[PDB]
Order: sequence, then structure tokens, then C-alpha cells
Amino acid sequence: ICTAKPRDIPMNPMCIYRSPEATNRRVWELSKANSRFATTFYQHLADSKNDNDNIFLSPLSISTAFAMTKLGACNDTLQQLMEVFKFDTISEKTSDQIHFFFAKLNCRLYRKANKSSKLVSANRLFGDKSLTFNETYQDISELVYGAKLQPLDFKENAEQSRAAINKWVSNKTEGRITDVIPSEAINELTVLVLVNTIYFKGLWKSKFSPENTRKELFYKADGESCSASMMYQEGKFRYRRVAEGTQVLELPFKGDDITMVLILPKPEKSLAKVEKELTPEVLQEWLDELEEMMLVVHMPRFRIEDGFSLKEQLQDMGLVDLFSPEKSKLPGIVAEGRDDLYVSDAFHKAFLEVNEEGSEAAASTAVVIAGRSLNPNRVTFKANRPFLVFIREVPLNTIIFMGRVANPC
Ligand SMILES: *[C@@H]1O[C@H](CO)[C@@H](O[C@@H]2O[C@H](CO)[C@@H](O)[C@H](O)[C@H]2NC(C)=O)[C@H](O)[C@H]1NC(C)=O
Ligand SMILES: *[C@@H]1O[C@H](CO)[C@@H](O[C@@H]2O[C@H](CO)[C@@H](O)[C@H](O)[C@H]2NC(C)=O)[C@H](O)[C@H]1NC(C)=O
Ligand SMILES: *[C@@H]1O[C@H](CO)[C@@H](O)[C@H](O)[C@H]1NC(C)=O
Repeated sequence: ICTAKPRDIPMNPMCIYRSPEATNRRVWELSKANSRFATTFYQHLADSKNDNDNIFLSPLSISTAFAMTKLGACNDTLQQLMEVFKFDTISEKTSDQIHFFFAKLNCRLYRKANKSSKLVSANRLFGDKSLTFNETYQDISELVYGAKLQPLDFKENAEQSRAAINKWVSNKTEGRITDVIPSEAINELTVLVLVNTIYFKGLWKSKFSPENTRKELFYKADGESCSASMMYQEGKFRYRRVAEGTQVLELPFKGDDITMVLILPKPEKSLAKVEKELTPEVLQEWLDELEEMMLVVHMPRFRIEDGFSLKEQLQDMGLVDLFSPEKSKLPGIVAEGRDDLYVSDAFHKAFLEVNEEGSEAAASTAVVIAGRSLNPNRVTFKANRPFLVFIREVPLNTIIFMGRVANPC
């Protein structure tokens, strides 16, 4: 329940970790944590992609999914989830309290009176049909994050539950996110699949007239060309031309609660060095340094889609135990304490759509317990002069989506 207080809800999983208003000051602290994850996760992910191909994700989506996972985690595994997703940065000595505020942060995001921009979230546990999931686990999940445990047959019809999960996410994100879990990563041994969903749709505060949109040619690094639909408009915007001639433009959505932030550097320089210096502090320097201004905005009318596995990068960031069969401690999920429970692979999938009327983003993260850990299916071409995008929620300090547009064709 959103309407709640510290002691009221006894949200106590199996293992506690001790890291060496009040609620509002902690809800903010968790937002700080989320973005340090976002930033660092972004950086690691960028190394595994080219400089010229698109990148799109919801770092908040990922954070949430792994927080759901956390509830059944223990020992080393628990500790590492706290560190990697910067949840040990918050105040509370106890690690079962992180979830309290996470739910509260999720209450201010997905429930308001200010219904200008639609920003919805769904969570769902998909456990094996025959198994026995812990009673307390079940109700912490369902209470704190709203994740009901839908029984599915992983044992017999593995590949129909794989497509049932895909279809559930699919329904929850308006048709935009469908292929969350790559076809064959859930086998007979798969026990559980934890899923998160975020869906956004804003309308520009000051939209672009369709009349002024003109096709121009875009030239990819390859040495090829492609048409691109450029939009246009003049108006009063929060803008700034920061150090090294980098431009930071903010296009707010009806309401000013959620705004998009563009970031493009001077043509002679790359994005790479701006990418490499990105932190949650730097980003805030830029935002606080923004003044209003009459300016001409030329932004493409485009769509990008990005889907990948988080294993690699997450292991690089510090998530070692959770993915390993022998050391992964998750004994708070099933009946006795099946120690087997280890994560095979985790998948993310995002969609960004920008046009004259507004923007539409959507994403899904899924942690899969005990299936197959396949190699990722990623077919992308690379084109030039990319720009960073960020869809943020102002008041709550959270980065809903974030990405790099490098090809509007
Ligand atoms: C499900 O997990 C809970 C923890 O959330 C386990 O309950 C603990 O059990 C011991 C002994 O019965 C108590 O001392 C603790 O207070 C209990 N709760 C907590 C929060 O630790 C429970 O054992 C698990 N159930 C099954 C069937 O495994
Ligand atoms: C995994 O972590 C739990 C603690 O979270 C360890 O169990 C505790 O062991 C100490 C003494 O050895 C007891 O005083 C506690 O009551 C135990 N339980 C809990 C819930 O705290 C366990 O030893 C750890 N180690 C391994 C290797 O599993
Ligand atoms: C999702 O299912 C609900 C029924 O609970 C339905 O109202 C909605 O239209 C469905 N949406 C999609 C995109 O499938």
C-alpha cells in the first residue's frame, strides 16, 4: 500500500544485509541510487555496442526487476544486489526496507491526480506449475510491487509459457514490447520468471506542426545514405551550451512533470567522451545550468528499438554470485529452500517513438531462474552523429528511459 508507514508493513524476507520528511528523504536517496546504476549500466552497455548504433533502455525498469529478485536473495548474492544497484547507498541499516521506499517511489510515479501523461507499470512472477513457492515470498512480491505469481508449466510446455510471458508483457506495453524473452532460453528446469513493465506516452507541451517537417538525407558511417524526416519549430525552451560546446535541450511534456532532455555535442568532437564522463551529478549540473531561450529546434521524427541480455554487463558491474549455479543463494523463493535457484540470463527490451504530437516509450525487464543462458540475438546497423536522450520525472528525480539516437531512418 502506497498509503502506509515504516513499521505498519512488515516486509521481511529471509536475509537482512547491514550496510555500514524521513520517508521523502529516503525515497529521494533511492532515486540517487537508481541513477548511479543507470549511468554505470549505460557506460558498461556502451562498450558492448558500437559508437554509431542506437541504444535504448529503461534503467528504472531493470532496477525494479532486480529489486523483485532481491526479496528471495541471500548471503553473498543479496550483498551484491545492494552494491550493484546502489541500494546500499541509502540510509536504512536493513535491506528489507529498500523495497518499502521502492514501492513508495513506484506510488508517486504510477499514481497521481496529474493525468496529463500516461506512465503505467506492471509486475509479474511466473513460477512453475508443480512447484511450491514460499508463502511470505509470494505476499511480499504481490504486496510491495504488485507481482502476482502466475503458475505456468515450465516443465512440460516450456515454449508456450515462454510465449505466454512475451504476450503478457506485450499486452502491458501496447504492442510495442513483444519479444522480451528470446525464444529458447526457458527450459524444463526453469523455475521462475520475474517481469517488469513500464509504458509512457506524453504530448509535447509545445508540439511541432506537420507542415514544417521536411525529408533530408542522413549519411551513415558505412558510406551509405538514407532519408530522414526532420521536424522544426521556434519557441521558449530550457537550453544551455555547456563546456566544450555541448548542447543540452529540454522539451517538456504537457504538465512539466515528465520532460525529455536532448544532449548533442559540437560536431568536431565525438559523443564518446561525453558518454564516458556521464554521472548522476554531471547530469544535474547541466539541468541546474539551464536558462529559458528563444530557439529553433530541428529534431527527427523517428523510431528506435533495442533489446539485449544484461548478464555480461551486470557481471562486469559486480553481479557474480546470482548467475552462478553453485554460489547463487536464492533460498527464500520455494518451499524448503531449493538452493538450485540461480539466474540463467536476464533480458531487457525497449521502444522509443518520437513525432510531431509527442513521444512514446516502453520497456520490459525479465529475470529468468534456472533456464538456458543463450548468446544474444542483436542485428543492428550503424549510422552517424548520435545524440543522447533522457526521459525523466522532474519532481521525483528519476530517469524513466535513457538512450542514444544514432539513426533516424
Ligand atoms: C519463507 O520465508 C520466511 C521468511 O520470509 C521464513 O520464515 C522464517 O522462519 C523462521 C523460523 O520459522 C522465523 O524465525 C522467522 O521469523 C521467519 N521469518 C523471517 C522473516 O525470517 C519461512 O521459513 C519460509 N517458508 C518456507 C516454507 O520455507
Ligand atoms: C547465509 O546467511 C545466513 C544469515 O543471513 C547465515 O545463517 C545465520 O547463521 C548464524 C550463525 O552461523 C545464525 O546466528 C543466524 O540465525 C543464521 N540465520 C539467519 C537467518 O541469520 C548462514 O550461515 C550464511 N552462510 C551460508 C554459507 O549459507
Ligand atoms: C490487455 O488485456 C486487457 C484485458 O484485461 C485489455 O483490456 C487490453 O486491451 C489488452 N491490451 C493489449 C495491448 O493487448
